[PDB]
Amino acid sequence: GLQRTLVLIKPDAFERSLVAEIMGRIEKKNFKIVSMKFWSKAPRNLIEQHYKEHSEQSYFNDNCDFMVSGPIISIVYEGTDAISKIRRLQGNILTPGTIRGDLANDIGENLIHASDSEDSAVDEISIWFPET
Amino acid sequence: AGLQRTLVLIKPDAFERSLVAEIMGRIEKKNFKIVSMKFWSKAPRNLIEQHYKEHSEQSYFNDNCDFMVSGPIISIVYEGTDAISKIRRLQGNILTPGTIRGDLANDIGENLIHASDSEDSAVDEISIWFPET
Amino acid sequence: GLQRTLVLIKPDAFERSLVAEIMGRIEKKNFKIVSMKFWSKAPRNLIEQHYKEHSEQSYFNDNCDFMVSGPIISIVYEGTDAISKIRRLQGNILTPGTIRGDLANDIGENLIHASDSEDSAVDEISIWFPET
Amino acid sequence: AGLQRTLVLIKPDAFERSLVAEIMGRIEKKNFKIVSMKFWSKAPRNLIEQHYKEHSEQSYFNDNCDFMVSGPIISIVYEGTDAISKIRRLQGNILTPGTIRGDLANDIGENLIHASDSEDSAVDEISIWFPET
Amino acid sequence: GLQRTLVLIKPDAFERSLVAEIMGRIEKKNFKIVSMKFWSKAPRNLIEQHYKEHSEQSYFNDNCDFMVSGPIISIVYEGTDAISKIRRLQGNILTPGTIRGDLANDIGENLIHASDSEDSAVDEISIWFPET
Amino acid sequence: GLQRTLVLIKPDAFERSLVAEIMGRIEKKNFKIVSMKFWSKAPRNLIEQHYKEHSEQSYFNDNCDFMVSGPIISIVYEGTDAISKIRRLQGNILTPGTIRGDLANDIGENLIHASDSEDSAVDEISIWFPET
Ligand SMILES: Cc1cn([C@H]2C[C@H](O)[C@@H](COP(=O)(O)OP(=O)(O)O)O2)c(=O)[nH]c1=O
Ligand SMILES: Cc1cn([C@H]2C[C@H](O)[C@@H](COP(=O)(O)OP(=O)(O)O)O2)c(=O)[nH]c1=O
Ligand SMILES: Cc1cn([C@H]2C[C@H](O)[C@@H](COP(=O)(O)OP(=O)(O)O)O2)c(=O)[nH]c1=O
Ligand SMILES: Cc1cn([C@H]2C[C@H](O)[C@@H](COP(=O)(O)OP(=O)(O)O)O2)c(=O)[nH]c1=O
Ligand SMILES: Cc1cn([C@H]2C[C@H](O)[C@@H](COP(=O)(O)OP(=O)(O)O)O2)c(=O)[nH]c1=O
Ligand SMILES: Cc1cn([C@H]2C[C@H](O)[C@@H](COP(=O)(O)OP(=O)(O)O)O2)c(=O)[nH]c1=O
Ligand SMILES: [Mg+2]
Ligand SMILES: [Mg+2]
Ligand SMILES: [Mg+2]
Ligand SMILES: [Mg+2]
Ligand SMILES: [Mg+2]
Ligand SMILES: [Mg+2]
Repeated sequence: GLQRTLVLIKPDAFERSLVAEIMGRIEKKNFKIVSMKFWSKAPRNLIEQHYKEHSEQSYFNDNCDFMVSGPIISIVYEGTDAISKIRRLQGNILTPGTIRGDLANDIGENLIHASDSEDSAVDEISIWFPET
Repeated sequence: AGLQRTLVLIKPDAFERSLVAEIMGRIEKKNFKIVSMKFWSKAPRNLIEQHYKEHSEQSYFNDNCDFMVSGPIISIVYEGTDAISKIRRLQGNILTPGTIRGDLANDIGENLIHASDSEDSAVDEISIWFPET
Repeated sequence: GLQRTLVLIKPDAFERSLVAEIMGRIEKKNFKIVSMKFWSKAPRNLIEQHYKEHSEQSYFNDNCDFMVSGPIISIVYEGTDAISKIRRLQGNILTPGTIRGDLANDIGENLIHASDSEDSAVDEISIWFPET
Repeated sequence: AGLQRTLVLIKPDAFERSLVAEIMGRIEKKNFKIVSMKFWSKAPRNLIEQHYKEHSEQSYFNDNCDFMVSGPIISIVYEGTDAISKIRRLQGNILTPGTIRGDLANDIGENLIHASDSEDSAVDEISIWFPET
Repeated sequence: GLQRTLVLIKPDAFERSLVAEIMGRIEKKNFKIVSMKFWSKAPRNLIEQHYKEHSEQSYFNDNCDFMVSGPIISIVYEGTDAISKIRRLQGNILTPGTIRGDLANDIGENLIHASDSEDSAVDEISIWFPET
Repeated sequence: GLQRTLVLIKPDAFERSLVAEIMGRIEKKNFKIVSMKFWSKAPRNLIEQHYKEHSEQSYFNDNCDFMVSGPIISIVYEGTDAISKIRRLQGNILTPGTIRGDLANDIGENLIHASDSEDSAVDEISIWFPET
């Protein structure tokens, strides 16, 4: 049955004009935009919240700084097994066929974020879309 | 210099046929930047009727509004050199291959996309869709 | 309202692996396959009939020979204004954006045929699809 | 040498979503040749039930046949080095990006495409769809 | 008849990762690569030569600076009607379907140069590949 | 860290018009072209060198003949983790998502060579671009 998951199109996707490329990959796998906001600049604490479970990490600040270094889009996708399948679609820069595997080559600038659990999903959605 | 802003509507037939990223991608490939964007799961029939005010006396006016509310739409303010005209050309018409409608659309009504056609209608449409100015 | 038109994917489309490329262009413009046959080799008189209005032309024989020099696909597409709009989609090798304009560069090997009138349409369909 | 032939079905969800050329194109890009092709506007429920005989005792068997008759299908015999296995991998599954199903499908039932999985089921399926042998 | 033409993939193509995209359009139109040269920065002399006609124009200096502001690729293409077809393929920033039509939006940063005439083709080929 | 790697676009890429397609995949993964050479026919010496490890293998002669049976392009790519990422991008004819995975189907005619190691990368770059 349906799930929703949260996707962030990161600022590097704007710098490299891969926004539509990334969104189309999730679009062609038959997922739907239930919700979506463009942020010319995401307010920092939104980003910090979104990555709060990373607050103790070596990279936490640099990543938030990067995540704030350009536009981003937050999308709520709905579809069967959305969370897992979009996560897979995201992939990683070592796995060709996925978004990062095909278009990304950095440990921070990797184009996209996607929720990895029902709970991070539910959580991340409330962050970028509080009004529900 | 020539930096304009124009209003694009991704129409509901775009979503129905999963052509949304395809349409935006053509605009993205031509080097235009999203300045603002709003996803509407269903647009208020009010905003549609405003957007299309100049057509209020046309035979197609209500069928079209019906359609513009049949599904999601995305309103996008695009910015870049000579944006209005260039994006208007990118929209094209169902008769000219090479354009969005030319390649992708085949109806007088369900034509995937709207683009402002003048500095005047742009400023105004940007107004209708993003009241925050 | 609907029209049907007849499309031939020519043998050069098989040699150059542009079959799906061509069919997708007509597919993305929202036309439907109502009918379709693959011919590993089209019988010559089918080809000759199809081009019968060209029988007096300088190129008539060479073209039939070429049209017989590989597989072809005959498709009946249905859609609003099918005949005219697919014709346009076909285009010519001087008009970028069209099939020939983007992928073809010869006066004979031009990838695709599409009916240019309601009558040639009706006719060409009966040829490649007699069983109706 | 390794020249095999395999049977591909473009399923009806492919037509519904206008992904037919996309699917065939992936097979075309990998250098496989169409040996035969049949457009069915609606497949005889008989041929579907034969094609899926090995599944006759499965919970999904009838839902699936219902679906395989819900729209057009195209049956294609593809030929090329190591075709069965290679095209089977090209089909993949809805879990593996990079493949047809991986990139394009998201259902246990509506998965765009069928490919033979063995020399045995190939010869047989080629038989079911092209009796002319 | 069969001609050869000179294409320059300009540095914005590299900036925007459009090199393959550009070459791909010419490739798919069935034009062959006859020779080619990667230039991480083109000798300013060469650009000045290449754009000699333009030495009196306002945009001349600006253009040279840009033509040298990043890598370029110089390609010699061969094929039927190559000069004018590849010119058409190049197009302009107003009309979609073309390289510039689809991908460019500047009067100066326009991705690709293609010779526009029999003479200029000879001239330009000699500049970039003086070995013929 | 940042490496350089040697890619060869093999003659079947040219036969099948896949050059841009291949380069495009590497381009979109964000790898830069550091230098490049078009070869209408590669000197057989060069191929023999390039495939030196393989001098004892059954397929060695067959391969040399093919590697010389049409044009090739030799490219030096630079980028983070370039050798192994571009190797992954090259892939194999079994697993889709890769260049070979999506576009190739022969044990010998497989479109692209990419260096597989730090050493072979140095070696191969020296063969094709001995000027460094
Ligand atoms: C591990 C890591 C992550 N990041 C950034 C990019 C990651 O997408 C994000 C969270 O890291 P992580 O959860 O490891 O990646 P993923 O998004 O695949 O779950 O933080 C860095 O900037 N540097 C790093 O070293
Ligand atoms: C002319 C026409 C327009 N429409 C709708 C679709 C158009 O996008 C919208 C405005 O019409 P118009 O200004 O003619 O189209 P464009 O979007 O090219 O400016 O009205 C119809 O539904 N039926 C019609 O006959
Ligand atoms: C004019 C011409 C056509 N042909 C072939 C290719 C054409 O598609 C077909 C019919 O010619 P024509 O009707 O002129 O082209 P179209 O298909 O655009 O109507 O015959 C040649 O082989 N040589 C020629 O000189
Ligand atoms: C397992 C399964 C299959 N099917 C349908 C879709 C499959 O293409 C077909 C055969 O099943 P299966 O052999 O599992 O799939 P594949 O096509 O990968 O061999 O049956 C369902 O409708 N529901 C199901 O739960
Ligand atoms: C007209 C013009 C050209 N240019 C640059 C871009 C052009 O590709 C180049 C030569 O001009 P031109 O020959 O007009 O361009 P093309 O014939 O390639 O369309 O100089 C400018 O930078 N500014 C200008 O105003
Ligand atoms: C194994 C093998 C390789 N080759 C060719 C294709 C290979 O790209 C090349 C070198 O073999 P190999 O190093 O196995 O290929 P790669 O490491 O690039 O996958 O020789 C054959 O022609 N026949 C064969 O049986
Ligand atoms: Mg994580
Ligand atoms: Mg208007
Ligand atoms: Mg004609
Ligand atoms: Mg099975
Ligand atoms: Mg000029
Ligand atoms: Mg090796």
